[PDB]
Amino acid sequence: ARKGILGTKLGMTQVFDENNKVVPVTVVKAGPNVVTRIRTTERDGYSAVQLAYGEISPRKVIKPVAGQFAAAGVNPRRHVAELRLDDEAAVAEYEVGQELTAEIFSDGAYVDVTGTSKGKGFAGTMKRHGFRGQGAAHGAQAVHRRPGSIGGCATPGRVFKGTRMSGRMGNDRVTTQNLKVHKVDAENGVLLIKGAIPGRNGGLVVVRSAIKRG
Amino acid sequence: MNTLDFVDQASLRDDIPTFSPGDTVNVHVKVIEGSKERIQVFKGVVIRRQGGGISETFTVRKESYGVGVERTFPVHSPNIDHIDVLTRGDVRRAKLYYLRELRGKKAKIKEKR
Amino acid sequence: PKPTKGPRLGGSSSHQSALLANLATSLFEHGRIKTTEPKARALRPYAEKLITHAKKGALHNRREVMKKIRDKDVVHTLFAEIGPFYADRNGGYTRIIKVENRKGDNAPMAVIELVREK
Amino acid sequence: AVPKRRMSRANTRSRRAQWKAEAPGLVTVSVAGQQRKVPRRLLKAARLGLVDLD
Amino acid sequence: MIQQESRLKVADNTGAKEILCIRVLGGSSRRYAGIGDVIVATVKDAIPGGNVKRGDVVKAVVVRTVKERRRADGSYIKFDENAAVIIKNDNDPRGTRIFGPVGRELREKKFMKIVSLAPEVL
RNA sequence: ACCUCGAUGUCGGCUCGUCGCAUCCUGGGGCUGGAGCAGGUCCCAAGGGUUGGGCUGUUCGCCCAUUAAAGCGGCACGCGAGCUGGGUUUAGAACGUCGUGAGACAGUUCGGUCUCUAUCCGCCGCGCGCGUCAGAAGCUUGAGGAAACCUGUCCCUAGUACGAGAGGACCGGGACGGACGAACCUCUGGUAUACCAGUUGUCCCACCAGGGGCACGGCUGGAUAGCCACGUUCGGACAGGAUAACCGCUGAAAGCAUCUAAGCGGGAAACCUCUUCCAAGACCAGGCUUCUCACCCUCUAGGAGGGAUAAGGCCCCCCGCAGACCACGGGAUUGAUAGACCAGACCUGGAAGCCUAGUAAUAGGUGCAGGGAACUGGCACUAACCGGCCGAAAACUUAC
RNA sequence: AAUUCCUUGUCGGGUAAGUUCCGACCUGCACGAAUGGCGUAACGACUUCUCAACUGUCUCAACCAUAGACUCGGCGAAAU
RNA sequence: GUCAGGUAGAGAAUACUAAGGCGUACGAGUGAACUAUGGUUAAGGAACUCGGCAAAAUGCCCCCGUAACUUCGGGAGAAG
Ligand SMILES: [Mg+2]
Ligand SMILES: [Mg+2]
Ligand SMILES: [Mg+2]
Ligand SMILES: [Mg+2]
Ligand SMILES: [Mg+2]
Ligand SMILES: [Mg+2]
Ligand SMILES: [Mg+2]
Ligand SMILES: [Mg+2]
Ligand SMILES: [Mg+2]
Ligand SMILES: [Mg+2]
Ligand SMILES: [Mg+2]
Ligand SMILES: [Mg+2]
Ligand SMILES: [Mg+2]
Ligand SMILES: [Mg+2]
Ligand SMILES: [Mg+2]
Ligand SMILES: [Mg+2]
Ligand SMILES: [Mg+2]
Ligand SMILES: [Mg+2]
Ligand SMILES: [Mg+2]
Ligand SMILES: [Mg+2]
Ligand SMILES: [Mg+2]
Ligand SMILES: [Mg+2]
Ligand SMILES: [Mg+2]
Ligand SMILES: [Mg+2]
Ligand SMILES: [Mg+2]
Ligand SMILES: [Mg+2]
Ligand SMILES: [Mg+2]
Ligand SMILES: [Mg+2]
Ligand SMILES: [Mg+2]
Ligand SMILES: [Mg+2]
Ligand SMILES: [Mg+2]
Ligand SMILES: [Mg+2]
Ligand SMILES: [Mg+2]
Ligand SMILES: [Mg+2]
Ligand SMILES: [Mg+2]
Ligand SMILES: [Mg+2]
Ligand SMILES: [Mg+2]
Ligand SMILES: [Mg+2]
Ligand SMILES: [Mg+2]
Ligand SMILES: [Mg+2]
Ligand SMILES: [Mg+2]
Ligand SMILES: [Mg+2]
Ligand SMILES: [Mg+2]
Ligand SMILES: [Mg+2]
Ligand SMILES: [Mg+2]
Ligand SMILES: [Mg+2]
Ligand SMILES: [Mg+2]
Ligand SMILES: [Mg+2]
Ligand SMILES: [Mg+2]
Ligand SMILES: [Mg+2]
Ligand SMILES: [Mg+2]
Ligand SMILES: [Mg+2]
Repeated sequence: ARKGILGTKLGMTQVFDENNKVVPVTVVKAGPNVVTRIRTTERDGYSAVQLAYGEISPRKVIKPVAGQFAAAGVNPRRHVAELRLDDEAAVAEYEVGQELTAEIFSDGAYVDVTGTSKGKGFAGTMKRHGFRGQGAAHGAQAVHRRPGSIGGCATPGRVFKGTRMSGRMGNDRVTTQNLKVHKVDAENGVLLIKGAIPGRNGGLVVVRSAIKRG
Repeated sequence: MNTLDFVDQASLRDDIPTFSPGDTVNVHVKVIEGSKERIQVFKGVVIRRQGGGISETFTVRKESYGVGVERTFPVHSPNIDHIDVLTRGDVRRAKLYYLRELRGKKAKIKEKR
Repeated sequence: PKPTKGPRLGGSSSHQSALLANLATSLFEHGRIKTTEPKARALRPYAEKLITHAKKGALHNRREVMKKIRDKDVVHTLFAEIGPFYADRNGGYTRIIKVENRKGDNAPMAVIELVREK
Repeated sequence: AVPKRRMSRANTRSRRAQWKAEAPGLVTVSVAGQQRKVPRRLLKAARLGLVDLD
Repeated sequence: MIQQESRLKVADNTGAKEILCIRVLGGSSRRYAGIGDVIVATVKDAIPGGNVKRGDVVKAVVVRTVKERRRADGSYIKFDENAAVIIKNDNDPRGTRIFGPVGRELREKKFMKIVSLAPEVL
């Protein structure tokens, strides 16, 4: 079944292969998770496992949230997320209260990493959509970065939905597929993933076994 | 102090000599051709050292057959075996990019005495 | 300290440098000044780094302070009075207190003070 | 670009209703024995006598 | 990092001195030629005695670039000049001698004869 | 000559696109005067792709290098309240030509003001309100949308099939690329207006020394964080379903024959799934849970009106790599949220003072020195407060 | 040809590629001798073509500062 | 129209500054897009475009050294 774990992006560094090739890696704190809830086709209509991650003072947890952790018999955690599972045999592999660690993965496995991309604020069309903008000279009047035309004429006499324009950019859910796990550090609880993963350092990510190359 | 020091410490190499920009060095580089593996020496002047930890790099400049060549290495690269320092230089700055424009006698660096 | 993220106080980097220096001088001379809240918040770290040089006390530290404070009388006060007074306190030499907005432009105003308690 | 038509009474008022002040939240402070109301932002200054309670 | 209209010194004894890059080969819209990439070029300057005269259209392979090139090991190579060797359709030089050092990349790109004749390969 | 002359601005280029298929490439096929390679022609197919230069105001066209290919058209010959203004088509001037002349020329030549603070619809983003039959909170299903969809070369199979030879495969495997998109900052590279160093002119701090102000940050050499591309990593599947052209099986009407009339099958980058993202204002306003589940007063005993609360929330406060505002995320003394402070990392490159050498400019020692932001870890010294405002249930029918 | 409609005439030069440019040919639609003809050193913010140097003009765009834009307080228009 | 301080400098240019005079009448905030005005830029270097438009570049003093052509003055600060 499709393994997965919640974690925190720690930062990027560099390691060397055994054939001396350089490998850029992002370090993911694949911290211990606890199974807080199991979704079943008979209760919920679908199969999934609910995971909890990150330390939290019980002073900070709101009472209805504490009630759900109490019903599960586990200490509250900051972040709760579901991993969707295809079938009930996969659900059977999990039990409430059970702890998951980085060691669910092995070196050379392919993972998909999901995170929130960095915020870019209100972005122009050149930055947000890669518009070419206009000439810096040859008479061009105050349109160096302007988007140009946004439609035809009397027909259709309107701007189509989906027309690319300026606006808020970033802070989106992004999944990067088929990243190689270079190393698993069981002692530090860390994944070294080759390549980039979405998000700022310290941000929540979800590491799952790759659908396409799993 | 770095967040990822506990990862990088595993790859840090211990046989690195101390050297500074302006020193003449001999960098023994592993090179593969076919199946045989040999060592090729790159002799020149260290013109810069930037970064830190396992990502620190240094750049060596040589004049070869009338053509300037610069070679940049990860300090802790396992593709290097020996770095041998030959002369200490007298320089007044961390980055020796001005050497890129100089030739011959004027490109020479003063030695430590 | 951490540079201003947005546009500088005074409408230029050079005016901001002069403004911070003048505000520090005033703060040390009187012990308490009232200004706009952004200026007060910008002054706090700048003034505290100067007080640190004063606590160190050496000739080197004095010259460093003089790079920003041109009032020699205030420099004397920093090294003979304010410095010694804070010898045992590790950071936190100033306090910011929010006060009433200014009438003519509704500018938020703050008082910044040297801490006297200990 | 100029307005094409006059704006209906209703449309004007709907937009114009968004131009309004919001009341400051006020807290009580005892000064000179009397209890006055001041913004929570000014609570510390009012006890220190830095606020002109007219 | 060579492109159309970039001029390169000639690194062999064919008799050309400068070539002008006309097209980087190896795909539609391909922007940049690096070490080991084949270009089409015109001869802009020639030695009076040369076998190849000014205005001839020739094929050449880039052997030196000013823009630093990354290697698998995380190392970099950089030269003070851009230089190309005039090639024929069998990847052999048209000249008999190669001047100056060449990049390792030529070996990966199968220009063995050029690697052989180069005074140094770096 | 039907709308517009109380105004609907033109060619070409630029920017941004969107649609058709009469298809340029890639995909699937029938027939060939198809041996093979490579084609000819016709059928099906619009998912994606469809280069950069020389000449000309040009469109067009010719040419030079490439490419899998450098498609044809519609949208006021798309797009000037988005840009340009070279051509044309105001006023100046000149040539040829015509005119007695004033002048004229789908003849030519040089020059010649491109205005507007967006009300409405529309589009890209972001809030506030109310609703989803008590008030709240965590995690969710996915009706329905959006995005993505390109392709080469070389090496095996194989110098095999085919072929006199020359030449040279289908199908099936593997490696390495071009273009494009996304995320990201370890590396490379760019930037740096409170970082460090050098240095010119001048004024100042009485003066020397050491510094500061101004001259683009005066200039020059570097430069962590942030942002970023020239950088790094990853992507386009794999499989299934229903089909197009086409190939059929089994078969009558019509003793034969026929893919079709009853029935049963193969079959493509198009379609539906599959991959990524949005998504219950999806008014059929969903689901699985958890928390609060409580009280006073007035009208009349109907329904309401008001006040105080619970869970929770908001505002104020300390902030953020979150940000136009707002929102969002975190912290709020039972506290490391920000600053300071201490230490490290990193950047700069050897401070001042003193001593020594030199006539001096200057050099050396003290000393990986001194200075310093963003990154990391400690540390309640400073500020996060002796607090305000919101916020919980008419009933009734049938089934069990 | 500041004159040539046909016309991007034809040949030569320059460029990888030149409807422009330079040198020629004469088939001058429709040159020509004080509405002067043909030249000419010097001169030109004239017009035209080529080269070196140089560069964000461009490949291809990134980052910084300031003035607006944006937020808060005050005053407070306009075309339509 | 009349006075013309000082240090650099050929100078009444320009930079800083003395005497003297001002801060001149909306402000306070804030790293949005976008526009304006300045700044820097890897590799390439006119490929931009009607056209090198706009930028960049050259720039001072003292020596050396300067072609075609010419109306004999020039060209000429040629160029380097
Ligand atoms: Mg304008
Ligand atoms: Mg402009
Ligand atoms: Mg260093
Ligand atoms: Mg900044
Ligand atoms: Mg301002
Ligand atoms: Mg300045
Ligand atoms: Mg009629
Ligand atoms: Mg009208
Ligand atoms: Mg068709
Ligand atoms: Mg499709
Ligand atoms: Mg049109
Ligand atoms: Mg229009
Ligand atoms: Mg006229
Ligand atoms: Mg006449
Ligand atoms: Mg003009
Ligand atoms: Mg004209
Ligand atoms: Mg005209
Ligand atoms: Mg759906
Ligand atoms: Mg709908
Ligand atoms: Mg992006
Ligand atoms: Mg970094
Ligand atoms: Mg400084
Ligand atoms: Mg003095
Ligand atoms: Mg002095
Ligand atoms: Mg001054
Ligand atoms: Mg600088
Ligand atoms: Mg620099
Ligand atoms: Mg619901
Ligand atoms: Mg709010
Ligand atoms: Mg012609
Ligand atoms: Mg010709
Ligand atoms: Mg001619
Ligand atoms: Mg005449
Ligand atoms: Mg006559
Ligand atoms: Mg006459
Ligand atoms: Mg005349
Ligand atoms: Mg003029
Ligand atoms: Mg502003
Ligand atoms: Mg206002
Ligand atoms: Mg003077
Ligand atoms: Mg002046
Ligand atoms: Mg006035
Ligand atoms: Mg003002
Ligand atoms: Mg701004
Ligand atoms: Mg550049
Ligand atoms: Mg450069
Ligand atoms: Mg061009
Ligand atoms: Mg062009
Ligand atoms: Mg042209
Ligand atoms: Mg110009
Ligand atoms: Mg300039
Ligand atoms: Mg001349």
